[PDB]
Amino acid sequence: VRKDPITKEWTLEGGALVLADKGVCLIDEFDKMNDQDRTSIHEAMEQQSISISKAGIVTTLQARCSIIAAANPNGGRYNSTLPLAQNVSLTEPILSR
Amino acid sequence: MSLPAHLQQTFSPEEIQFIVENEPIKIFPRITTRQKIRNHTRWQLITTDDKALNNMVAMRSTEVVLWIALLLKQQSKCSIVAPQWLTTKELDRKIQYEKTHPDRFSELPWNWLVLARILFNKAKDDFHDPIHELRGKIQDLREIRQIKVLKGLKYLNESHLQLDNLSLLEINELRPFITEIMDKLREIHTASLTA
Amino acid sequence: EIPELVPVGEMPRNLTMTCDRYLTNKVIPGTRVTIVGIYSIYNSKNSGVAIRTPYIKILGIQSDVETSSIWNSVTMFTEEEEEEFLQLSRNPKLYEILTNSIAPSIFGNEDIKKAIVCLLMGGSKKILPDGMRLRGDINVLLLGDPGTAKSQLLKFVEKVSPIAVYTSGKGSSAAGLTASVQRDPMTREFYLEGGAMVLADGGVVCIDEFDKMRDEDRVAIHEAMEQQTISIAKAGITTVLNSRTSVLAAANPIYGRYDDLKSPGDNIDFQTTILSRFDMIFIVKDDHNEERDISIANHVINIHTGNANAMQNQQEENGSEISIEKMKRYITYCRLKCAPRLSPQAAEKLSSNFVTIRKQLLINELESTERSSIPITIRQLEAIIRITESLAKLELSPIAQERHVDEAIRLFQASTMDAASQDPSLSEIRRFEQELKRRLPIGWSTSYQTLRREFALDKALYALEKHETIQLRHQGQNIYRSGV
Amino acid sequence: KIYPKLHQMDMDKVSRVYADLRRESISTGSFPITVRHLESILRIAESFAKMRLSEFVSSYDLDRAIKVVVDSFVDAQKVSVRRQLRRSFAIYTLGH
Amino acid sequence: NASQQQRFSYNPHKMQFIFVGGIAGFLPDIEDKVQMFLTRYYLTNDRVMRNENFQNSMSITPIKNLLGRDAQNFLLLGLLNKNFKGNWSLEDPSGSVEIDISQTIPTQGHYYVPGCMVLVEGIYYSVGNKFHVTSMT
Amino acid sequence: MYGDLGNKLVLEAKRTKQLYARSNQDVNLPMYHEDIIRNILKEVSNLRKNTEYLKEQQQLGMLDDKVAKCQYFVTLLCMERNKRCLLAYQRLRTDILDSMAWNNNGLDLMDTNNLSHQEQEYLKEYCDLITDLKSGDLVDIDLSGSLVPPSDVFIDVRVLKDAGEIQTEYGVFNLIKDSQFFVRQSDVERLIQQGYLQKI
Amino acid sequence: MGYYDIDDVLADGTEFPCKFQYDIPGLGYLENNPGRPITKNTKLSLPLWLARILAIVGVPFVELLPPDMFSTKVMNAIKTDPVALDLHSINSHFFSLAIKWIMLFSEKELANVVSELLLQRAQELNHHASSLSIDLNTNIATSTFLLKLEEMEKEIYKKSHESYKDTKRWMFK
Amino acid sequence: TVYPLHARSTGVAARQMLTDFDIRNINKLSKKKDIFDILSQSLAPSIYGHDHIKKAILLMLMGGVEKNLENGSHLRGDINILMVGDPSTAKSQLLRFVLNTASLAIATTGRGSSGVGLTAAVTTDRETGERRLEAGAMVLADRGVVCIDEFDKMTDVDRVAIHEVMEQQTVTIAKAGIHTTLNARCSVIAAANPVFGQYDVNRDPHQNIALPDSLLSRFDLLFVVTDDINEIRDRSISEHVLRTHRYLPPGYLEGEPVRERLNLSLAVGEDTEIP
Ligand SMILES: Nc1ncnc2c1ncn2[C@@H]1O[C@H](COP(=O)(O)OP(=O)(O)OP(O)(O)=S)[C@@H](O)[C@H]1O
Ligand SMILES: Nc1ncnc2c1ncn2[C@@H]1O[C@H](COP(=O)(O)OP(=O)(O)O)[C@@H](O)[C@H]1O
Ligand SMILES: [Mg+2]
Ligand SMILES: [Mg+2]
Repeated sequence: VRKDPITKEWTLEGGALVLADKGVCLIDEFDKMNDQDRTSIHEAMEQQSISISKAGIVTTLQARCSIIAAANPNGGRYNSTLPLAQNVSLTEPILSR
Repeated sequence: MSLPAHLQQTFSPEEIQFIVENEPIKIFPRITTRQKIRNHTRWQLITTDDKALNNMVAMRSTEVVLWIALLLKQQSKCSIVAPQWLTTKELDRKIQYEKTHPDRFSELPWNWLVLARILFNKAKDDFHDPIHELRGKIQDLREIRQIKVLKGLKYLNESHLQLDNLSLLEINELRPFITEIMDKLREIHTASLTA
Repeated sequence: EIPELVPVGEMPRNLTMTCDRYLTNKVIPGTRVTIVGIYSIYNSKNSGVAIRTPYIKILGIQSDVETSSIWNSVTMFTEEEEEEFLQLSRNPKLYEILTNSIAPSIFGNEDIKKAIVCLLMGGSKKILPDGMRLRGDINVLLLGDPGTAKSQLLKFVEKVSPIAVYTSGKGSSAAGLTASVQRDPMTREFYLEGGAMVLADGGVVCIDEFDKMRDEDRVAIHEAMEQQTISIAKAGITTVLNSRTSVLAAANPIYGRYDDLKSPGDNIDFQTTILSRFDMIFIVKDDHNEERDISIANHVINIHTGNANAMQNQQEENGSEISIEKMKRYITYCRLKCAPRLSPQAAEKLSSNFVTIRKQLLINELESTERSSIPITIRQLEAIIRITESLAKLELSPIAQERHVDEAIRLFQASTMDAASQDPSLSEIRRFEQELKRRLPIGWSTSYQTLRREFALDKALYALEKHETIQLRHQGQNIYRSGV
Repeated sequence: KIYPKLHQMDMDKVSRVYADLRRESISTGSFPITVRHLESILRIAESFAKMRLSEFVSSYDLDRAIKVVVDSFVDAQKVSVRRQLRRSFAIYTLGH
Repeated sequence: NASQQQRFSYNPHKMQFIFVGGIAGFLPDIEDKVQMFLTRYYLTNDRVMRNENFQNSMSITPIKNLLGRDAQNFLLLGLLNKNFKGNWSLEDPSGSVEIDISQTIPTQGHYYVPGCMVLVEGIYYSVGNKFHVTSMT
Repeated sequence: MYGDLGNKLVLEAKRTKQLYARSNQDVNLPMYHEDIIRNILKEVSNLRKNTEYLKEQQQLGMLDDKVAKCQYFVTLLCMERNKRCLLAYQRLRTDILDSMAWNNNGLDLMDTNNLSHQEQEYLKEYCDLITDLKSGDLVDIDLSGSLVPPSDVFIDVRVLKDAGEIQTEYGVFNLIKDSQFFVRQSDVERLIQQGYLQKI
Repeated sequence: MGYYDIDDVLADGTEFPCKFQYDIPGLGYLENNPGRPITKNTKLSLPLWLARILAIVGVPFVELLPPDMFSTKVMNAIKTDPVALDLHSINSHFFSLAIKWIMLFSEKELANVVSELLLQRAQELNHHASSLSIDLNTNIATSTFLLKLEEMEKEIYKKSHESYKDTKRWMFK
Repeated sequence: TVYPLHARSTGVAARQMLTDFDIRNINKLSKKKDIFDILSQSLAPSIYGHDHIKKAILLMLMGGVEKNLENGSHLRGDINILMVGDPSTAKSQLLRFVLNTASLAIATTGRGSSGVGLTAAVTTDRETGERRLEAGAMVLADRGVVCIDEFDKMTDVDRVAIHEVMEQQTVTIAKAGIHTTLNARCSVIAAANPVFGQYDVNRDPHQNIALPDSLLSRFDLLFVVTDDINEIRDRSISEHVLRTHRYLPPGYLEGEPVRERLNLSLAVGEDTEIP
């Protein structure tokens, strides 16, 4: 949401998952995003709808995206002797999507 | 108890229709029960006169009780003659009377609403006037008479009231309100006059 | 415009509209309406050439949630549908009908559906003579492993409830949840704009992804959940708004899965203060049971292969389910008609059960030597009271008998006591296991009084029962070595 | 312009595959197998049916989706248990 | 015969209801085992509510009501039994409580055995959650 | 005071009143409020014992006319008020029972556990009294018949519940389920009231 | 004023402000002191079925004070806008109690006000009872006025509305 | 006409008129040996326990005498109470009661209040068209009380203002070319939570409270409430709460929702003993 510089009221503008609605969203270096930035795609990747309730703007956008993300194992090399959960920093709620 | 709550001190509209159906009406028979000079079972009823029924001659107007006229009109064996007050000219005259005298009701028969409903439902093809106009004038009379009633229910004292020329169905529907508001305004008065 | 009708990658579009005379004060923000109007044109002087601002002049509004207030703060229910509701309330299986019709596509989760029914009906509000008021709304928290259909339940509750707001924990700020002070572009004067907890007033707000909220945003719900008022002192404004909303929040324990190896307090990052507001705190788990997995798979496949559109319709027409448009009306009618109050026999049961619950929590805390993450407080006694009153309310019973108390106690034991009962000295346990393994033979049994003489809480016997090496059979009076 | 339907299918095979996936996930595994991974099989089968522009998901388009899902699950396991898991799941990918 | 009588289950508030299919049609259900002792307790409780109060007028407090009370006197109607821990107790539909049978004066004109429903009287103690019975009959 | 239990009793009686009014669900009288009846009856016994205690204490003791008259008078008034509340509750229940008996003498003879023993005996004898009335002199007319006027002689009906075959006065009716008749309204009134035929 | 009339029974059981006149001994069973008597010149709230009798038998034992529901404030409210008065909150049985008060005290001025109030409110409740909803395929004013009727007017309205509904149902069948 | 109904009683002024009978009754009750206990226990009858907190609240309602000494010295006569304790110990219900009872009380919350909103906001007048000060939530409560719920949640930038007010009882404004000194002679009662979820008796009462000692020093009484799990006390509290929840208003039937109309405006304008 942003304060419109001309009309001076809060307005809602979409991001990557809205510009890619009914398309594909490509997230290179998935494991290097901040956790509090990576958790923001949990709803739009399963429910396929972005819910915003900021600055008095209560609305639920629609984002029918299809995330394709490229990750990188811990340490730079995939250790085949360890399970998957021990090779990545991602958790179950984001790995299950 | 024996008598249900909604039948305590009033008549259900079905009972009003029952009362109205006992009034004589004039019909044109489509059969002929008049025995010739040259068997057959006679009516011999106990709550009315069977004389006009054993002497029916086709297309010769007689008068029979309304609940029998309807019974014959269930088949094609009679033709109910609409009363003279149920014509467009007379309904217009009554409407003009109502619009001219805003203090008193017109002299319509006590069963005008019930009779109009019954004849419109069961004898819809026996009117010399278009029924779509008779309905529109019956409704107009009902509306004017409802306006006059609501402006007289503004005179609900505790002594009495004169609802002259009011019909039977209108009185029946106004009974539980008038007769229960006047009772309270009488109880208040008698409580005050306890000296 | 409807969120399901916006084109691809487009923001929803607004449209100025004008009511007049008897079509005014007919709708409230957030309600979905169908309008019959004249798409007209007016040239507001507020940036092209010969442009004209469009608007619709309303000639008829057909909401589906009643007028201002609920049914205009009274009952606008046609006589035939009121009689239908009365006939419905006398159904001996009304509780099962309501439970079976809450998200019919979600297999299992019977207890959560029952708690959702109680949340939708809500308790009975009280206003004491001395001034303080007691809230009558139920807050439910749904913790558990991912993939357990918590968000689907929240989305369904957002539909069935007459007034509901669906928000996600991530994309939601404190000033956007309760009330936002905004500056009028024309008059330069500050004013409030209601948030999610004001739009959902008189209904339920579903906060999905609860644990993702910023720590300074989740605090703003503390007053609006218990006191049910929003206090604002900003920019020269000083008001105490009203938010009589039930909060149905779905969260996620840290590490995604519950990870019962870790302590129960480690999985839940919510403070005790926030956890105390919630009346029922469900912790669901993935059982990984083959017989249940087959049932879930066969149900989901039937959902996908068009079989739902036939089976659900057949069940609804059979009378074992209620359509959304009918349950919504019934919920509104029950909330505006009945506010049950406890009978003295019910109150005695509630008190004697609260004492038991607190004693159990005390002994668990003493054994673990650490405060329980899930708290049991007087607010939970009021939670059981509200659940009892909602159970009575759905039957339109003016007084809550002991049946409702028994069911409310069962619901609380199935949700909050279950959440609080999760468990991860050791030398004593090892000594006990070794001595009973060597002394008690593999195929025989010994009575428990004898083991007590040998000696505590003796959780070692329960642990061994988990390992299937012993087995308590004769009503707990006989400990039998099962064969391990 | 294509929306394949899952009318003709053997739901028993998909249910058995899902049950086996969960059983091997809980024991000797770490990849989370929820109901989302059951719906993933159906979604991948529908995508495969879209590739042939078909309006109905065939048995081949379902067996291929099952193979894709079980392969992605197996290849993410530790090398110690991968052979056993592949042997256990071989009975569902019969034909390829 | 025992297999041809009328099923009479007592509705707990006030009612004595009547209840009245194959090879294994005689097999009882689990709820029958659950309610086997509950029905017996309800019958005994009705008998007490008809006789004792009209003859002797202390009330019968359900065992669940003894928790917060510290030293008050109560009259309990419960099923005497032995706990799994090996100490005597009374079982009630509302709960159970251990009883200190020492220093008890029983009515000598009765047989007291585990499983028989008794009318104990004593002072509850919350220090160890025990009911110090004084006279049981 | 002393009528609070009676006040609650008559409040519940009002609820039963409007309750049964509600159109015609022919609702069953809410189970007798035995518990409230017992308390107020016990409340009456305490008041009567207080009068007995005061009267004997007045005789042996030196009590002036003032208190001896006034305490007795107030206790008598409280007892009268409790009697009135009990009487109003019982009379409403009796009126509803009479309505049910009159309407269901042609419908059914029925949960009966909602009635006390006295009320059950009252209803059981009242049915016999009604049958005595329907047989003494007014036997020609069906005194238990419908009170709606007989508008139309011939009606058409649809069979709701299958009843095999039922003999009428002259012929016979084959009550096949979901089969429509066209018969005189006279000979099917009892079946329509009972709940086997539906239309009009 | 029937004996078995539940409306009258409930109307009787309403507390009324009344001061005492005698230092009466031994009373007050449930008046905050069972054994301890009631002092003279004590103001107490008593049910009408008790205060009515105690204010006539004897100087009478109990003197009845003007209740708030008939105070000059309520009288002015009645005389100002009879239709828009929330008489259900003032007293759910206002009219029965007013009739009883007039009967007790022969108040020729309270009666002259309550009768006009009843007439003016009867006009409006007839207007609301005779207006029947018609489906093209309840009004806000009707539902917001029906909340301001005592238990007496709520019965007159029910009876008249049922009569109008029956007449409409019969005519248009 | 302007008729100042106030005190949340919906029809009477904040300065309630005192009849001679009322003053006589007040003087009669002032002679009781335990008038303090009666008045304190009568404050919030629905809140079981917390007798000492009720006594402190009553003492705060009639604050001490204020000394306007010479040489500019000013000894405040208002009592400030801070309540920090475990969740659900009626910390906020007591604040709500003080709101509903005190003649002039202003409700405030930690999250929903900024320093500008607590002291003064420089807005612009619309009738005249000029800069003006608007009294904040804690200047409006001058000679009253301020009920700051969730005290510890206040941001540090928004906490310096209340520190200044409790220090010298006047706010100062130095923005938009305005140099005034508004008077805020209010007595603050605040409810706070421990740093962790619940109070920890194993730590000193400094790391349990998330407020600076320079701010806790301005509170006359710092009451620490603990939700200790007992058995007798739990039974007493449960019985009391269940008695409270069974309360039925006079003019209402059982199982009937408590609708509110507040149309008590039948008229506009003025129209020994041991209990
Ligand atoms: N018991 C069930 N019955 C039917 N569908 C189910 C069931 N459990 C899971 N699902 C499906 O599995 C998916 C679960 O996704 P969501 O419920 O939106 O996410 P979630 O369950 O809330 O888990 P989170 O939000 O990541 S912690 C949906 O497609 C559900 O339809
Ligand atoms: N001592 C008490 N007596 C009665 N009720 C209490 C008591 N303590 C807490 N409660 C109940 O707890 C509920 C919530 O209390 P609350 O004001 O939220 O405390 P806090 O703000 O400290 O969480 C209230 O409805 C109140 O009835
Ligand atoms: Mg989710
Ligand atoms: Mg608080």
